[PDB]
Amino acid sequence: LEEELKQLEEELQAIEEQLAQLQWKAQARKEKLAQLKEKL
Amino acid sequence: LEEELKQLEEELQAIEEQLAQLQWKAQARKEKLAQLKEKL
Amino acid sequence: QLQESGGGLVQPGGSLRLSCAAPGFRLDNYVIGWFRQAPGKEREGVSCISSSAGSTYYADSVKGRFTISRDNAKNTVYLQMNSLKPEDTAVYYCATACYSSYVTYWGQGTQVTVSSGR
Amino acid sequence: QLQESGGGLVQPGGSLRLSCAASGSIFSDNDMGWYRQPPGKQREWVATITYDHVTWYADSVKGRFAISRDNAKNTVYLQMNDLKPEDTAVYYCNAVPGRRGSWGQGTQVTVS
Amino acid sequence: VQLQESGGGLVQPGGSLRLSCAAPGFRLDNYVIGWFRQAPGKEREGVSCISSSAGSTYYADSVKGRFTISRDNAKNTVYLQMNSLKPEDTAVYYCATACYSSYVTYWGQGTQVTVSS
Amino acid sequence: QLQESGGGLVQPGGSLRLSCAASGSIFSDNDMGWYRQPPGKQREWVATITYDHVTWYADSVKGRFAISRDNAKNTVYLQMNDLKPEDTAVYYCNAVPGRRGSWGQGTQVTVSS
Repeated sequence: LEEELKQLEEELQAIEEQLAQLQWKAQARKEKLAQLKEKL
Repeated sequence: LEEELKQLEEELQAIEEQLAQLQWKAQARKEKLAQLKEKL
Repeated sequence: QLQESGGGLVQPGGSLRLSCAAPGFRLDNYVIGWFRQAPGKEREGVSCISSSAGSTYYADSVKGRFTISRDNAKNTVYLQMNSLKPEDTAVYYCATACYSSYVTYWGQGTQVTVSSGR
Repeated sequence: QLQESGGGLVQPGGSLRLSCAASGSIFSDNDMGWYRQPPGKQREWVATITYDHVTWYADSVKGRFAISRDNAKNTVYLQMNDLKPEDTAVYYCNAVPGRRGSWGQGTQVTVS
Repeated sequence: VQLQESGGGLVQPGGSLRLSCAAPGFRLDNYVIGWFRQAPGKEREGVSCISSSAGSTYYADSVKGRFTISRDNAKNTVYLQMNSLKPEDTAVYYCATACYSSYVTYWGQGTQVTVSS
Repeated sequence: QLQESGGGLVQPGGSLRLSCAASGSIFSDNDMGWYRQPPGKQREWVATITYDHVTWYADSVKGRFAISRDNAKNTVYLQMNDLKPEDTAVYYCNAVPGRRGSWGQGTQVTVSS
């Protein structure tokens, strides 16, 4: 039971970490889209 | 010029979709972790 | 500051339509997620819908009975609850996230009670 | 500076693995992605992979295609499973925000 | 709920500032925190981000190498240390529980950063 | 009923590709993952892949390992690049909430010079 528990925690932390990384990716891509629209 | 715009929009939307999907995975894993904690 | 509404008392096997709205705040661009919290238990995810509505998710306990959908024109997200069971009794909550840990403000919620009292 | 291979003719339900060999300036540390141009239509985005192997995909292909990269070989790969007639197009790889005028000859994919 | 930005002010090109993001009585330990900025007449830009565990930091390309983001759960504060400022760093800076502006539903007052001689 | 293969002895900086043959009961439609047991330590989660190819990885291997799956063959793969001695462990595959009951033999992986 304890072993399964550290695995759940360690993996959940990895998912939260990728969410942050993906959020930043969207923000960056969102900005790149704004500049392209105004480059018009 | 027109092409790059739809590509950005299309890909940004795809990132938002993965964010939502990972959000949902996180909730499911957070819940599984709570149930394990109660089994202790 | 989302406000949940709908819900009340229903007979076991009955149905309700929950709605999620935010007067004057356009939800078009937000993930929307439904959570619920039953007596003395921990809050759990029920369903949520992506901004574009291209994707819906459902808790396993609820697959086949609930349906989440949204309308930008009406600026509302709805949750249709069919074949309700006593175990679905809870306060139901609305939020701009599918992941409870992302949520910074919880509403009053709206109470759903499934019972053969009245 | 870009070299695509792996396309061809395939039955519905089949598989294909595309390859894109890129030069180190285009590839190293940059997101790489696959695009495709269906007949008579405009070139559309399909999937992306970061230098550290985070991926995301267009709706029409999500769950059937798998993008991968070999950082030592500056190569990007697209594994295509459960192919459908809709997937017929010329496929192109590029650095992720694809810049006009920087495209390769592509690889044609036909399904029927 | 109600994040408050602080530390902004005036500096000559090349100077430094430490912006602070705090939320009295509301633990941020479990939140992504992101810094944005908005210049006169331009659109709101992402500047930096830090994950809940603090295991990961991200920086706008333009600010790479000059700014550093950090967090101390004990003081319930996230910091943005800004070195080597240039006049293009002048903007109102904003704090949020997300790296992606579109996830943010409430923006603070911000704190003003003006850099010029 | 999990059977992993492909491990072995490799020098720092090297490569390895591990394979996991899954039962189809464990595999089909479920998230699959790699775990590892370093000497003197506990079995730790390493990477996860969903049925539709969404991936995530532990901090210690992110950017060096890449997980993948073959849904036709009920097989899961772990491509290990830029290997470091810390990566020395016995590697096992399983469904992401690992089945307490069923662990295959694993595959030994050694990194050193």
